[PDB]
Amino acid sequence: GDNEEVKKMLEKMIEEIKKMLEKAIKKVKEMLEKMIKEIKKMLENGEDSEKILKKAKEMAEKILKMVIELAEKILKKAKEMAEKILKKVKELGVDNEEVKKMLEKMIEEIKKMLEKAIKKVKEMLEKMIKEIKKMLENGEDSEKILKKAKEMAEKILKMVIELAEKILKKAKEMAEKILKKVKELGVG
Repeated sequence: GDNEEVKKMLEKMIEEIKKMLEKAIKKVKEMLEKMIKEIKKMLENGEDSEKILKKAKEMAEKILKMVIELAEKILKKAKEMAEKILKKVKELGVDNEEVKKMLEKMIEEIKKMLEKAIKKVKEMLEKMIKEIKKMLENGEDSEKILKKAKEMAEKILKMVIELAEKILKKAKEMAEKILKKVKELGVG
């Protein structure tokens, strides 16, 4: 039936968000690893701070840009799927405002958390760079600097993971509410 179809559309939408979120985390991890690897190489060659920071700054900006792109695709794809669900639900009523508005909230929740992820990635990368600069200034050795860089990078990753999980949890709750309203459109 139509209710089961909508149920599965919602399941499919959230599964796709999940999959895209997993890929984003994987890409962010890999890029952070690369940044750290580059720092390690430079330290092993006794390079000066100025060279080390320039490269790190470049890497970080690249990470932020990719997080931005990835977030945009997630939101685009989510909106497309929500529109297809709204369209299916047109079979069940003329101008279904409550459903329409609930889908709108579902999308806005996703968006809000994605913007927060962008914001925290940006902020935290700035701080990682600042900390690197300070450690280079105060004569810390490679082991300490690398270890700290790894800790910082993992904190960024963990923040992205936490926000991804929140998105998924909220989207599922939402979907349950939406399905209930869709069911209420029907006779009995």
